[PDB]
Amino acid sequence: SQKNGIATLLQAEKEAHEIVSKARKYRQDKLKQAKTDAAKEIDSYKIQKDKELKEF
Amino acid sequence: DLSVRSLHDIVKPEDFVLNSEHLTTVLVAVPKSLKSDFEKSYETLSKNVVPASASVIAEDAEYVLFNVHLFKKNVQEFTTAAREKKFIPREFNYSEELIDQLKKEHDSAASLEQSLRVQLVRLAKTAYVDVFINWFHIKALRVYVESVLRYGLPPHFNIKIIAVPPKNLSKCKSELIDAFGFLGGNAFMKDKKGKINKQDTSLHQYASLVDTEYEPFVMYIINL
Amino acid sequence: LTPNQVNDELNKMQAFIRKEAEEKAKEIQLKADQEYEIEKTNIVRNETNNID
Repeated sequence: SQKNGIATLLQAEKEAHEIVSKARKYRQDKLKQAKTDAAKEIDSYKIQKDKELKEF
Repeated sequence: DLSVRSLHDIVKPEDFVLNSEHLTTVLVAVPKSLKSDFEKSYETLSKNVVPASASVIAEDAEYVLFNVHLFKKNVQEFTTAAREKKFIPREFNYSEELIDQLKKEHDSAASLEQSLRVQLVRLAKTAYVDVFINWFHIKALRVYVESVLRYGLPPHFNIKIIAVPPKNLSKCKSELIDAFGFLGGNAFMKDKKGKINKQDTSLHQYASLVDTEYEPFVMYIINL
Repeated sequence: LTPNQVNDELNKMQAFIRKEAEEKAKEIQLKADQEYEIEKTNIVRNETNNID
């Protein structure tokens, strides 16, 4: 029954470890996302100051 | 014998699991009486103990060596629980580098003793001859210089090496003393025999650096 | 040990394996929500101060 118990559990272990791997993936993308979605607000804010300057 | 021993030549991918980090393997060194006791207990030692893992991978006279697989957090509970039952855990994981280095230690140690022994037997034999040629060089020198000190002139001496058959040395030594002894002393002469080595006294050591008993003519005794 | 006990331990063990992975993965992606916000506000706040 030794290689019956080990096997059910090894299948679980590779599926478990892959779920953990998915979360780290998510976590790396969110940190990239931060810079992308911050970069998009800064360049809209820039031409907004310029608009009220060019009126001035 | 298990008390420091961790196995590394009986590895297998399923009797020794560690490939992620969830599962690990703890080995338990169990006395023979206690073998049944382990087969019954193994599951209860901690929670999450893998089913039917308890098998004797190796066995010796005093001890039977088991593998059990379980979850890593649970290894602390497992080990303490094992020691109450009066087993002795032996900790070995299936990290790749561990298995390899212990195996290496056996091999590297056999190769060091092996090479060395061949050079060492050879080195002594080669040393033996050289120190033999050198021992006789001093004696020849020693005897020559001494002869000059005791007889004076002529500087041309009649010199021999006499092979004595084993256990006739004492009888040989005496005969030489009677004949030739008068030359180096007609009163500084007594009968003597054989060679006795000591640190009780310094007498009877036949030497020109410590006080000894004066021989009536130059004679040195070589024992092989 | 006996066949009833070995199936009883088998269901219990793989319950833990997954559960630990799921729990860990949940802390990991939760932190990811927090880091996105802080660092996103910092990147904006820093450069909107330069533009001013």
